[PDB]
Amino acid sequence: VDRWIRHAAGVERPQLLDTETISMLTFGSMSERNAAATVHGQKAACELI
Amino acid sequence: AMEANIFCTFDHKLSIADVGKLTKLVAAVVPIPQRLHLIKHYQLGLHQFVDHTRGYVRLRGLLRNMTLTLMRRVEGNQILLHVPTHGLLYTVLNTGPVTWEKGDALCVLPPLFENLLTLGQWELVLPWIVPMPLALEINQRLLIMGLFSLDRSYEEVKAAVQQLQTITFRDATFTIPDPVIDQHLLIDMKTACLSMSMVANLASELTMTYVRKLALEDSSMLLVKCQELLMRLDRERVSPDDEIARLSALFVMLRQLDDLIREQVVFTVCDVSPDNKSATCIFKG
Amino acid sequence: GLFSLDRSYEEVKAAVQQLQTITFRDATFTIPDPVIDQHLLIDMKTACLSMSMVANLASELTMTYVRKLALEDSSMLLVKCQELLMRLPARPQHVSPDDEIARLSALFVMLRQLDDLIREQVVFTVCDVSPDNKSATCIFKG
Amino acid sequence: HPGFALTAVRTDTFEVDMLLYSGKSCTSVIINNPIVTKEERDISTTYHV
Amino acid sequence: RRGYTYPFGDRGKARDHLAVLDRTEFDTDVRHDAEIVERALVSAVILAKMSVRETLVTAIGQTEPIAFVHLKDTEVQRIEENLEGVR
Amino acid sequence: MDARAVAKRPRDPADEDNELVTALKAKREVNTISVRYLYHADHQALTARFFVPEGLVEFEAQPGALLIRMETGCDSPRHLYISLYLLGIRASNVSASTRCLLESVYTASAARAALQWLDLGPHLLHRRLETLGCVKTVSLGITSLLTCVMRGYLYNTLKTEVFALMIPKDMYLTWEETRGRLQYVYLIIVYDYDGPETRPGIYVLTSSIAHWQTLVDVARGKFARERCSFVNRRITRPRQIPLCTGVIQKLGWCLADDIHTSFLVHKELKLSVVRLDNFSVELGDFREFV
Amino acid sequence: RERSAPKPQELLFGPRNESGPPAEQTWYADVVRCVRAQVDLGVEVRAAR
Repeated sequence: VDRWIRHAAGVERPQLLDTETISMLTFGSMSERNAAATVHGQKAACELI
Repeated sequence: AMEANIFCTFDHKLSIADVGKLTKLVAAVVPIPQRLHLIKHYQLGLHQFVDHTRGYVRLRGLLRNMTLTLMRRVEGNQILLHVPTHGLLYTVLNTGPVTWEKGDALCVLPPLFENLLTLGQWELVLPWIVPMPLALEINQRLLIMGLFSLDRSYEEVKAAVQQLQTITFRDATFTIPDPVIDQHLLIDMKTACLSMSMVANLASELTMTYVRKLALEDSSMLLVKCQELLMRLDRERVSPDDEIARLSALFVMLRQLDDLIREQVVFTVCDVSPDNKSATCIFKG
Repeated sequence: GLFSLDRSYEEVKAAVQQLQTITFRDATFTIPDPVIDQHLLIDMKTACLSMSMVANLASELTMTYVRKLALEDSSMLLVKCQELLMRLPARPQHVSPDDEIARLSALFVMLRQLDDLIREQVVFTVCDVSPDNKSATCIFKG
Repeated sequence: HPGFALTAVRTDTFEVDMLLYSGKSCTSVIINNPIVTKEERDISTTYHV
Repeated sequence: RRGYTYPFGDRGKARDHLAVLDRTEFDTDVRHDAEIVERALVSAVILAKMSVRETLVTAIGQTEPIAFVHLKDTEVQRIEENLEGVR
Repeated sequence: MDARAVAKRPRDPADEDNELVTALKAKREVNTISVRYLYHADHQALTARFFVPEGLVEFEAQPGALLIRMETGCDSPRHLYISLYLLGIRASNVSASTRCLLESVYTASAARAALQWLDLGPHLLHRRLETLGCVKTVSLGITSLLTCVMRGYLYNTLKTEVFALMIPKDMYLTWEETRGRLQYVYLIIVYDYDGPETRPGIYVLTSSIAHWQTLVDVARGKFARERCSFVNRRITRPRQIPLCTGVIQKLGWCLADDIHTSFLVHKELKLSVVRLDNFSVELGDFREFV
Repeated sequence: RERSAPKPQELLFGPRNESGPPAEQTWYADVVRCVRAQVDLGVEVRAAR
């Protein structure tokens, strides 16, 4: 089910070490890469309620 | 007023490119064989010791005895070298293969792997400056890799050797050379491995005789446990002159390993540039 | 100290006689009053413990290296070396570099423990000498 | 149509020029002469003012 | 347990096959034995082939055939005879 | 070289005018910056600057805290800087009430992360630690700045006040009835090999002994039970390859009369400490003993 | 006694760890001595492992 859902949504399966997990939980990380090109500004990401 | 310095004169003609190359190294650690006021360029670096039939461990032993000094100023006709003193801070160049962090303890090693100042037959071979845990790992891996020398025929041994060669430190991965060349091991590494094995073999048989005598007296209940451990080990598997000879041989083979067994910190770092090639650290000797 | 244990008194005297004299750098010296007592006893205990741990830790590869080397090498060093050992194709029965690494790591600590009891702290390191050997210039440490 | 609606929220960042007004002698500043603190390293020394 | 300690050049796929091996167990449904066995066997053969570093199949929609690795030929045919007798 | 050159006693570093004054005098140009006296110009102590997140700075606001560098086993922060007090949480030597107190003090995400990283790996504790020195400053913020000395005395800008070294009372250790005039201070980490997992003891020892072998003999006398535990684990639990029963690191020297007892206050909670009034740092490496 | 192991989130954030039972227990015992017939019933004792 996880494989099917991740393929449908277009998301890669995460892999992390426990130490990396702790660091991400405490300090955070910039886990999302930049696009190839940007003719507009930053992503004004929309959060859904 | 000047500071005390050591003068080095090059016995070779230098182009502008060569002196321009030298001034790039204006904070590198240069080993010197003797504390002497005026020296010739042949004495610089490790090129004087390089040999075909000898390898890493003899170079380590020689580096133990050499005097470390920092290149301070480059001029025409001469070089200024400054010998550091204990307890003061100095600037050194990261000529090693690994980045540094604040608080690291560094130790000097022979280089394992751009070339600098190729004169007619002489090269400026500077040593490696490496954090202590990496040096311990390198020493152990190299010693084990030499221990597999006789078994190299089998594919499993080859795979183990290849795994041993590849080492990863922080943000850096590199491979160390195999101390076996032309299916043979150099005499110095052979002596090291033989000494290790001899110490193990001699201790194995010598220990029980004295342990069983001494543990009866023991007031700390530990020597009886040692005796029991030896008995378990055995179950898994003499003239007094001979006993004296075996004890003396055990201790003499123990002394042969001290170069590999222990190592000393020379710098402790507290500063690093974004340019990290250089850092400021206090000298320990 | 180690030899004194369980050996006969007269042969202990003979061993002490032969061991107490030392020839170093073309001069002869002799140790005065080599008494065996509690102070040497504690060192003997630590030496026995360290040797026990070294014998326990050492891998089969380490033990078998000398035996395997004698099958194809031959030298004065080796023949003088193997005279001390008890007289007794193939592939390594077990290969595991991680276990070998950890085992050697512990064995180094045990060898340091054994080494420390004969090591003496360096107080001076010399780089000069009066050609009559009466004086030298040294760096102090410790 | 699934049986639910969703409301999206996003935030945009504009870059603006500010305008500031303040009265005469609305605050007083008390200063001393600048001081030099020396920090020494082998290759170079740095002075903090 | 033995495959964990082998010095494989690429620990990742080896660890995957180790995981699928160590997860195996039988659920006492008499009909489910064969597929569990086949899964374990293909993983084990993959590991053995990697250890001897002989080549292994990579074409998509295809799986490594089950066979003995480096086993003596006479013993192979004897085992085949025993399996035929069982059949 | 001449006779007058040899006879001439060296220049006083304090009566020569500094480089900036030299240049201004040479050009006879004025400058707004006060230049006649250079601060820290005669500090013989060696110092370093360290950045540390807000959560970790607690009980280190006061000068005199021992500063350790710990390994995270990760690439994002790589290293963190923690105090001896935080190690007080993990140490078995510390009592229950003090453990509860200084566990309530460090209720921040960063400190808990440090503890999780410390307990997570399979290595022994001392392999994950590197000692930096003693701290004497603080500038508070979301990221705080600490300056630490690694060779020298502890004092402020004008040397008008000398700082002590603070050790929590449960970690303080002495082995002599009457103290020698000069005292060396050491850091000890000792491992107890019980069944489930190793419980580490952490101590700061003040001793008159400088020789390594005599000191290690005294330590082996004092820690016999842990050595027995080490051998017992070696016997009962093969394929576990422990190393060391303890490590000893030298850091500092002070006079016996400078040793005093005191308390520390933080968020109206009182922690009791031993206080080494004129302590000067001199760091060594971890030496291991069995 | 049977709750699952904490995830990193709850270790890093929120409440303290739930304390387990104390190591020292209270037992009651009956002591019977033969050499001179004497039985002591219901004696309180503390037991630790």
